[PDB]
Amino acid sequence: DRPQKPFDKFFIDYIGPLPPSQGYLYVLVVVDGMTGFTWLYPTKAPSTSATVKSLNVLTSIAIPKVIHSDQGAAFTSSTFAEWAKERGIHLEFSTPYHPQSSGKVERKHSDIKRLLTKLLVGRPTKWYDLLPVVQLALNNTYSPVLKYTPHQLLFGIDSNTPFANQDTLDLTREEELSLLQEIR
Amino acid sequence: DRPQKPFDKFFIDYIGPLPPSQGYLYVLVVVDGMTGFTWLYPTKAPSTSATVKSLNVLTSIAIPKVIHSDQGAAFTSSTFAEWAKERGIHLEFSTPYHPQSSGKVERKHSDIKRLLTKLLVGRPTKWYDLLPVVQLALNNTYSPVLKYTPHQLLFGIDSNTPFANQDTLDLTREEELSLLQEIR
Amino acid sequence: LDAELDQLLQGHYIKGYPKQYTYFLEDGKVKVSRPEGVKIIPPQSDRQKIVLQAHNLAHTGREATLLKIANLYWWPNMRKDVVKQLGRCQQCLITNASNKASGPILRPDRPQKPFDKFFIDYIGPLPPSQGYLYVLVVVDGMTGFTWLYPTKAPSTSATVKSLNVLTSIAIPKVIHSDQGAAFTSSTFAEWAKERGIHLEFSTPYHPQSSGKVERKHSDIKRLLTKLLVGRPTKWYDLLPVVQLALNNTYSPVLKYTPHQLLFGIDSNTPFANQDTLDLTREEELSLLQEIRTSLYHPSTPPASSRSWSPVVGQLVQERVARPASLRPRWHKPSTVLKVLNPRTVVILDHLGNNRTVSIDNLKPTSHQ
Amino acid sequence: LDAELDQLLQGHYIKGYPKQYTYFLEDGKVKVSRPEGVKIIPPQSDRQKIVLQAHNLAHTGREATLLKIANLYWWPNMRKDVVKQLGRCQQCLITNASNKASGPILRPDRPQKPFDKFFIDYIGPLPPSQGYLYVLVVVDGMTGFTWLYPTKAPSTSATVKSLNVLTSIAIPKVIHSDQGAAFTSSTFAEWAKERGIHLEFSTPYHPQSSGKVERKHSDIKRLLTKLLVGRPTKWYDLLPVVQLALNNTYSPVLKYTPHQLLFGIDSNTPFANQDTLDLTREEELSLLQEIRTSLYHPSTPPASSRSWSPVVGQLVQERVARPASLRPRWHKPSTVLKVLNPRTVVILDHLGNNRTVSIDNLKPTSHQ
DNA sequence: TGCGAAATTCCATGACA
DNA sequence: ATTGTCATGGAATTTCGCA
DNA sequence: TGCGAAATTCCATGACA
DNA sequence: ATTGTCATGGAATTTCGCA
Ligand SMILES: [Mn+2]
Ligand SMILES: [Mn+2]
Ligand SMILES: [Mn+2]
Ligand SMILES: [Mn+2]
Ligand SMILES: [Mn+2]
Ligand SMILES: [Mn+2]
Ligand SMILES: [N+]
Ligand SMILES: [N+]
Ligand SMILES: [Zn+2]
Ligand SMILES: [Zn+2]
Repeated sequence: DRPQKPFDKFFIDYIGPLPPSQGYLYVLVVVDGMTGFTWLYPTKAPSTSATVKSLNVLTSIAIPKVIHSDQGAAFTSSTFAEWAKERGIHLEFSTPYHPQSSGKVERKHSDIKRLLTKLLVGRPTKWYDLLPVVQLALNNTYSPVLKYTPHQLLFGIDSNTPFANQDTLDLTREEELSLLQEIR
Repeated sequence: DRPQKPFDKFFIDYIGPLPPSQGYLYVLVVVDGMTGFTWLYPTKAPSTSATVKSLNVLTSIAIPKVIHSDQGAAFTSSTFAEWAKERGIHLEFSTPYHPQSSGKVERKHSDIKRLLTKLLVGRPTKWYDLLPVVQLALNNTYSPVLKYTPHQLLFGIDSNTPFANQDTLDLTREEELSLLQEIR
Repeated sequence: LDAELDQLLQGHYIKGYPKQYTYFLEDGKVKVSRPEGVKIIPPQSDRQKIVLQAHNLAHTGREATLLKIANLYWWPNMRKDVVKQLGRCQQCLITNASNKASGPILRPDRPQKPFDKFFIDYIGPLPPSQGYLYVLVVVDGMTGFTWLYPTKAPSTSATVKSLNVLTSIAIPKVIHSDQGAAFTSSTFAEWAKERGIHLEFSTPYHPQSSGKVERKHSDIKRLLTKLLVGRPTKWYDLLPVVQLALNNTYSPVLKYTPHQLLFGIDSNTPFANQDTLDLTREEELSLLQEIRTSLYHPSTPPASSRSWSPVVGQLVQERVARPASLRPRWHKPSTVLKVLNPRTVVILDHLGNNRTVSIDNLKPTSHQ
Repeated sequence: LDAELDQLLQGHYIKGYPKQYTYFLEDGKVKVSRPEGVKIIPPQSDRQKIVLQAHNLAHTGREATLLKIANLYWWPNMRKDVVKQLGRCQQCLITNASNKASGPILRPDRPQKPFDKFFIDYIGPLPPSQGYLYVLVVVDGMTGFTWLYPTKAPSTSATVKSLNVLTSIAIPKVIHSDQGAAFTSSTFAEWAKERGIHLEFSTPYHPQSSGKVERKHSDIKRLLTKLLVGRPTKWYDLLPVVQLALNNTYSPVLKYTPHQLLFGIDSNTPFANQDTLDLTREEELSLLQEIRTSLYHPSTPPASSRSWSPVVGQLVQERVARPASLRPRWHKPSTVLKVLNPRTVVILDHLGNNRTVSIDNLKPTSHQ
């Protein structure tokens, strides 16, 4: 079979609800399967229309062959199916109750959750403005498996923000407290 | 001595008062000595300022070396003298009580008076609009002395209105009556 | 045509399909292994649709459209099909710019005599001066002698008033103007007809056609500007001075002033020429007649390497006069009925109208 | 100088006065009988005044000024005196047009890598669409990849909002823009400084300097126009489609699309190229690095026959930006301090300011 | 090689400001 | 403290398909 | 004729619309 | 149912002044 390439498959999923940030409550996470490159879109709801609007932005830059998701209602609607069909995108779904398909992707999901927790200490409603910072960190994070950052694999060049990732990889005490205080 | 030329000498004089025509009461008559070419300007008064205003129009086209006039107040004022001096025009005056100097010019004066009388029958206040017609007739009138019209001598070409002069050369009965009715 | 593709599969020769290649079937598609890689050969009946789809992505020209198609497909003479659809895409025809230059300008003979032809035009609006905003400019074509009249509007009534004053001096055979409202009104037509004056009109939106007078705007505005440096722009009182100054200015290619060309002798202005002081007026006029016939006449410049010239029956498109934002710059194709001269044609619209237009405001329709 | 004219009258030789002519006195004036006729020779001390008077009639150039003077006068080297006064007439210097063309354009190297340099600019105002009036256009200089953002105003705040979205993907080394208000504000400078982005500014009123992005306006507006034919101009909803279409369009001189130059492989768009399907990503990227270094680079065209190039110390004049009606098109002379390159210089005004300007907005001051 | 047709490359023209 | 660009479609040139 | 300086003529450039 | 023009000022070319 043919080697894996950027745009073969985008894995998508919702993260949230998060504290309200400029009206927004969720992040739609899109990860390119081959490169690990991540795109983040704030939404007000985990709905088909929010997904379509966000993905209309992404697909004005690049269209995947396949989108992979869990069986979230936003993704299994006939509207989303027609949206995909219009663009020649094949929709692939994980079986119900097995929503986790790719480890590379799941690692990105926990990286995102961890980076948000670290950045949002003392400013939980400020994540909207911080999305670019998160995205840059993820995409300039060296992959020990692939031996490159997602930026290098997507664009074939080094980046101008090579040290965008300052993740210590575990939460500190104060970071775990701020997360604890938020739920309380 | 050198041969006579257009612009050597302009003879000027007022004709009027005439019946009011669009506020105007006099005609300043300017005749080029050499060619006989005539320029007519309507004025509200036989004054220095009316003369200067009319002659500012004419002298934006051609400036004479000499202006000749009678001793009318409009022409003998210090203001008119300064106007002439500014433009390098020499003012020449006929002696008082001998206001008629050039026969060629005086013939033009009676041609004008006669043409106006003929044209103004039944419409004495309409001469303002008729000035162009009068001027064209005069300037396309063959001179038996010079053997050309003033148009031909000024421009060195034939004219596009060769038959502009339809002057019968004496007043008819009705023409003499309309002149008589105007004074009465 | 699957029948055509049928013979090909069983090894027979069809014209246009180079015989040195292997034409196989795979996934129910006819394919060929070409030097660049494997391509699908679609049936004849599929090809117009494929061209249309590639072209419509960004409404691209020949090569850009072809590069898309060739990613997937191969067939004989693909560009021939590309060009056929480019020639039929109305959106592209009316939006794209021409890449062919107009043929070289004409230099019409100078009119023979003063008063043969006046060119008239308006300058403005200018800064208000005593309530005046415009200048009517009248240029004699033979001499270049120029009369200026301040007006409040570029209107027929103001044109008529000014010209009644000017034509007191003499009546011209012809008045040439552009298609401004002042000049195309029935009132102006009547005025001219009363006086035996023939009215002549430029083709629309083509100031070059009135170049004799348009060029004068430049000298008039330049002199006004110079005289107004460091002062309020009170140009009304300067018009008569500017008129006189310019009429007595030498043109270096001519070595005469418009005044000299009109009268044959300088009036009492500064630095008057004195060379004919000893001649009689008749001799002076005889010298004038000769000077007038021997003025420099410029000739047509060479054609640029990719110019075009109109031909009866050719499809051409007229420039849209004042195109709206995001609207096409060209009208729909029309046909050349008559070539008046190499720079001027009569066209028939798609809506049946006869229009006389400059080739500078036409493009030849692309792709035949 | 009557002393000089004295020796001449009594038959002695003075340099400059051809000895083969008879120099007589008449009416208290020195005269000479020259082939053209008799002329007055004024004393040296009268000559500047005479030149000034002839020149001032219509503020004429060399030959036209000379022709007036020569009607009355003769002296040695009259044009030398004419040119001296033309070089001193401020009114003419600041009003007259240049007759020398700029030297030939530079073609700067394409930036080496994607994200090395963005060119940014606004299109608009356009017809209102969902309340939006402008498009921010961001062009990557290496790839030509282009992002479009609808905005309500060509402002810093809207520029910042759009660029916070774009730079989520990557941060550029350099942003090049013109001197529009959105880009020159301290707020935009701060935004860039926070992100380690160097801001680079065109010389003023010189869109060519941002030619990479200005040229994109044309393709964007042309495609919008085509898609809107026969419909209301609802362009807002079309921006994303136009962005995608143009990024996937081949440039014929390149034979690649901006998308391909950026990513090295087509995404799932119509007519996707398939030539690297059997390569690994590392091999594909290696092919990409090579494709990027070998793109066509245009060279400087030849100089036109009468162009000029700046020299340190040369007197030059800057074009007036938005000249008022009947006001000069040029500033007062200034001096070239530094030649940055043959097309760009630093000048010192008469009012002591250092300005970096394009030679397209300069003329060399006439008559030395 | 050598011919005629097809493909590709050249590049003037115009348009973005 | 900087700098023109490039889609377009006929024409010119080169390559292809065959002998 | 032949030389060097001055005069004249040429003409690209830009600007009027 | 008509159509480009021409001031400008360096450079190229021609003429002048003298031998
Ligand atoms: Mn989920
Ligand atoms: Mn997850
Ligand atoms: Mn009197
Ligand atoms: Mn009398
Ligand atoms: Mn007009
Ligand atoms: Mn701009
Ligand atoms: N002609
Ligand atoms: N460069
Ligand atoms: Zn199209
Ligand atoms: Zn001046």
